[PDB]
Amino acid sequence: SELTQPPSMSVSPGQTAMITCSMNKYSYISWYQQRPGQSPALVIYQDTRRPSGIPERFSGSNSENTAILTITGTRDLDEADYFCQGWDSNVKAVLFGGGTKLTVLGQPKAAPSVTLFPPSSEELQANKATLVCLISDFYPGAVTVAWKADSSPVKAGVETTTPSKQSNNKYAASSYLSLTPEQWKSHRSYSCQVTHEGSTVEKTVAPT
Amino acid sequence: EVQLVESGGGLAQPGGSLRLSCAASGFTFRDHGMTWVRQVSGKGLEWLSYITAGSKMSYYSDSVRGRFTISRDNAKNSLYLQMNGLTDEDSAIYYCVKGGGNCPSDTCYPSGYFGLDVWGQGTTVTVSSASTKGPSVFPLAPSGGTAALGCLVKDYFPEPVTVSWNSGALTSGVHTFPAVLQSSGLYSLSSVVTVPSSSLGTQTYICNVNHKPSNTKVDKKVEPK
Amino acid sequence: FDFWVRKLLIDTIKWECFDKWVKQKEDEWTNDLFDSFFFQVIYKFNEGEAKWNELKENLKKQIKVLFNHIKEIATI
Ligand SMILES: [Zn+2]
Ligand SMILES: [Zn+2]
Ligand SMILES: [Zn+2]
Ligand SMILES: [Zn+2]
Ligand SMILES: [Zn+2]
Ligand SMILES: [Zn+2]
Repeated sequence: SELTQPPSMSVSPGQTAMITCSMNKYSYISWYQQRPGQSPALVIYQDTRRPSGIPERFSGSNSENTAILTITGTRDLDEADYFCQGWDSNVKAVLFGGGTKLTVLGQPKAAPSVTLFPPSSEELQANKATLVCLISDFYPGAVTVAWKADSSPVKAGVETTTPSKQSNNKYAASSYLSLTPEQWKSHRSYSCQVTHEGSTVEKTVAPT
Repeated sequence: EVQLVESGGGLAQPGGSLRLSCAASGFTFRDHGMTWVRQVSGKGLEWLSYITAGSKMSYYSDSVRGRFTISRDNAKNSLYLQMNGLTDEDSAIYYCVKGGGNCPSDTCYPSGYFGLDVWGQGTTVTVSSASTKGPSVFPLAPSGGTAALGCLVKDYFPEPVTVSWNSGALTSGVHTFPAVLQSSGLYSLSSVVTVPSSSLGTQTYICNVNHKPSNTKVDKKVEPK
Repeated sequence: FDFWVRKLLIDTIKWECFDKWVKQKEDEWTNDLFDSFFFQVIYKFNEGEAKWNELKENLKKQIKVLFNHIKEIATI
């Protein structure tokens, strides 16, 4: 007794998206949309009905053991996860589908905004030092970060997040370099180098 | 209008136990069924349990059967989930959800016919052998235009922390980043806000950090220079 | 009165000694509507949701209207 969805699906803007959800025995089917960093929201219920507030592009259907969420005129803000949901009468249990990441093609390149902070003096009083490299508002979501002590690569003490999708479909990430207050004081400068779509943005701080 | 607010999340030990609560408001709590749904970060939705409006019926997933117990008190607009036997596969965001439709004579269930029509922001539960660790909050200070400045929230466990600025009265230009999980097993995040350079001498900038699991609440001031 | 429509709907499904039932209710007589009865009609009913679906399919086609389905039920 399983609701089966495609993991991912892509669509061009204004094109019609059709997410399918196949099942073994009939159930009524509700559909939920989850936008980055947010709770699910109910988008279609009773196979074909939409709650007040859901745009008329969203429509649903259920026949021959397959339900379809249909979005006509897909926009940028339709980029989300979508889950179908049914019921198993014979074990009394909710069924959820795996989910479908809907991707809308042709969004424009956005280069990252990069801010570099040096160790605070509070943190140096406690015999620690951390460099914080914050990276926001970039698309598509794949950056490389490298760190330079003066101009020498740094390999130990680097923790970088994987890119994370914000509300506006762009990405944020952060990198941290941990070092001793001795290494900090003993170099002329440290550098964050962010590579995005071939280009590198460097930012630099120095103990002075 | 309608509001589902979860609490009781936090850290637990393998085999240990937790109890989440939900305060409901905005609608007739007794008229409607209620349910918990959880979500591991970056994965699908898993339904856990559902309680009829008069508490006389209860449905469960086989994954939480005889380990979790749902309940409700209609006097206080409240829904409860008692969890025992916690494993690491139980660490997730737990949502309190309003059943769609009505509930006559304890006959409602979470059907695709009405679906689940209001979800809460959810609460994070973490099941670990590690110990609660509260963060050190450090200021990130700024150098005709604007200046970046913010707070480093360093080495804490478990998630989550929340960050605001000037008790919430500052919101424009604020990025609070997803936390890194370091190989030590602790988290760090940062929050930066871009502000006008000419405000540094005369406007105060306080970042309010709050790590509920360790009852840490820090209010740290970011001075220039 | 809400009670009688419910029992009319329950029994309209259980069928599908019947010719007596139609007359009795036929005499007794003298969208959101159906939503309100969904849980009560199909409680613990095996395969209830598909049954309720057939029922609303016929209520769709015949664009008080539950009685005509009973004459269409009695076609066979
Ligand atoms: Zn931004
Ligand atoms: Zn070096
Ligand atoms: Zn209500
Ligand atoms: Zn495990
Ligand atoms: Zn009678
Ligand atoms: Zn029929």
